[PDB]
Amino acid sequence: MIKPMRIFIGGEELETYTSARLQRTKKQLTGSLTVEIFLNYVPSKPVIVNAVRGKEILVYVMGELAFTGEGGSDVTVNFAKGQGYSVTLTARGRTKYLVDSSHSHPTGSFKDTSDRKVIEALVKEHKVVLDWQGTEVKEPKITLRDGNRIFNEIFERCNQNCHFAYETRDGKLLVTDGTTGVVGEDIVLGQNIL
Amino acid sequence: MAGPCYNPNEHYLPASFKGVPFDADSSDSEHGRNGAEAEFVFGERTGYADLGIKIRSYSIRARFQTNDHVALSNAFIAVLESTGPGLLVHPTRGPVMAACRSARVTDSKVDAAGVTYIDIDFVEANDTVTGFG
Repeated sequence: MIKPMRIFIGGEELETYTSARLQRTKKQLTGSLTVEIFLNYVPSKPVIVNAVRGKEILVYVMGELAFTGEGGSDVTVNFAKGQGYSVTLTARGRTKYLVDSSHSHPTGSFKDTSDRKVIEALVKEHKVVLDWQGTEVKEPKITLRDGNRIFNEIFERCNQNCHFAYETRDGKLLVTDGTTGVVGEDIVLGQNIL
Repeated sequence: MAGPCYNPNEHYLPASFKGVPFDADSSDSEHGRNGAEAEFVFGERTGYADLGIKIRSYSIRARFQTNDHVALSNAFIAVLESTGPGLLVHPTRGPVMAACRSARVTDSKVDAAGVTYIDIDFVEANDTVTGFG
């Protein structure tokens, strides 16, 4: 059948993904992914090793984009005396570094600004494009905790203003106060539920 | 046996258990040694290790024919169910300390009336001290 799921890593297709799994959660700040790949080894013969610790990963589900790592965040090589020898991969959203980097703000305390103008100066140290659609708020005082992660502070500030903080399927950061409004399917029992 | 001068009553010991005699009809055993075989990966050589002796197990079959077999049969089962192990005179392995583990009694009134079969499954049981060493 026309492949209902295709994956790319830096522009070379993965033709041996013996398994796959994708996730996208609204109650977090980054998606995820996991791919299992078959690997071989011939004793006393050459073997070509990639071991890419970092590169882009793309997943297309039925001819449609469904994820944008950046990729190869994890590399583990399982191995067995019996069944077989394989490899595993993992990935996360483009904002991965925000999730695992302590802020390096110029000074460390705003004088008088808005939340939008603060999130721009926090994220843009790592070149992650923002996707803002919520209402702006004016905050007389803001002072980011010294050394606190980017994930903590954005989540903390956006909780008190009813801003959802979650990723899109393209590699951006989307802050919204409601549903995207894209009407889906009528999941009816006895028709498609399992 | 080679030649016709065999006297089976002279080579097979009479069965018994806890002192009550009974008529045996078969005799088996099971012996072995615990291994730890291991085979490496991508290698053309294997290995092995020894982890001690394996526990034996004996199985016997008894037949009752004489008149009033139900009483002897129904009275022998009361000995297999007694608490603790006891001496077992294996027909071929000689005396050995064993403990019963199961017993199936087979009987009928129309298919076979006048004979009772009872299969048994014994296990070696050596006394051990209670202070764990």
